[PDB]
Amino acid sequence: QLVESGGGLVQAGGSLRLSCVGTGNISSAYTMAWYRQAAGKEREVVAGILNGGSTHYADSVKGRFTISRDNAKNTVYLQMNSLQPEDTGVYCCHVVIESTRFVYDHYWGQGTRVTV
Amino acid sequence: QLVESGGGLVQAGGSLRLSCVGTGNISSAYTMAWYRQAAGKEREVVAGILNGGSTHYADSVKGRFTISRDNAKNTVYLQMNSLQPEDTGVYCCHVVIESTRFVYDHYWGQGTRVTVS
Amino acid sequence: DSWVTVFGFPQASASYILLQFAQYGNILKHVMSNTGNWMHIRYQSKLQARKALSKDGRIFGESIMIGVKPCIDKSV
Amino acid sequence: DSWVTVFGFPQASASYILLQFAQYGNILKHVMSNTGNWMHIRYQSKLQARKALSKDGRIFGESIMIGVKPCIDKSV
Repeated sequence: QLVESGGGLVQAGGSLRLSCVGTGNISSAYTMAWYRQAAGKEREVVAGILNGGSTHYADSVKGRFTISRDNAKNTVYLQMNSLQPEDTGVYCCHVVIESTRFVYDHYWGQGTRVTV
Repeated sequence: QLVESGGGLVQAGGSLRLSCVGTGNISSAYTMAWYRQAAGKEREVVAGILNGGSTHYADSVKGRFTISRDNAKNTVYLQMNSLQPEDTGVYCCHVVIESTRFVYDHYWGQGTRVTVS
Repeated sequence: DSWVTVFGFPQASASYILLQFAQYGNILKHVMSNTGNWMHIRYQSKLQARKALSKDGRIFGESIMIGVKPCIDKSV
Repeated sequence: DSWVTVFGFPQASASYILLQFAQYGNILKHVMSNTGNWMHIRYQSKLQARKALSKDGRIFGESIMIGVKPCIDKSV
């Protein structure tokens, strides 16, 4: 299971680090990603560690946001900078793990509210 | 323009070479291929020279048929061997030529009838 | 009916295309082909699957046109 | 209505996929994308176009699942 934290109220302009910790080991993750959904809007991927360790960012957060992980702590992070009101929404973390060859299980957190 | 020849009647077990000649230069072709259609049956690709000069063959003709070309004569060939009644149909040759970048013109011959008893 | 087949991408892009499809629902599971240019995605609902199906023929990552159809791999 | 977009194949397989689609009608012309995994094929007729469209979601060359849709690229 995945439990996100670090959300809340920041002012426009500020920085904020989201956390997601796994109950089991997530060190062999195929992918790790953060998604956000603002009220009455479609969910969008904001940041992804792709398989092999390359990254993808939404165009709107390029250069402002970083996705990282601590293997030792079993945690995924989203570093957010220069926060804008448009960054407002429920953020959730996504971890994919290969069980048997070619079969991948998906793990989702409950989400954490960010309000700029 | 492409005009095929060398078709006709052959006995089960025999060999046959089809020819197709172009009126303009086809030496820069993107691809060259032979197709066949038997009466009340879907046309199928028999043999193709893919871009870069690799080949594709229908499973039914692998090891029996060869597609080749003579640049000097502006001709494409289909060498057929161990002909079976199932190889019966109209054969046509297909040449593709890049005009401008990413744009390709397609040339088809009239066909040539091959009949195996 | 929660399951779809997403196809048409190179092996190098598979994980990029999965994050794109993860947008439309909390994917439970996905199964990747050995050779093929396809994967089978299990969403939570028909409604999520339907949002994935509506993306059939759309371009992702500037240069990857993507097919999406109902999953017919019984086996899966 | 004579034009279709065929998609979902790697660049190395383009010419293999064109010969597969040449089966369904005497193609007049095809336009290949610079980066994209797609091509626009012009057939002689609607009926030929319709036969290529029926191949949407089928597997070619054992491992290439192929998308086919009505061509919408107006310049082409």
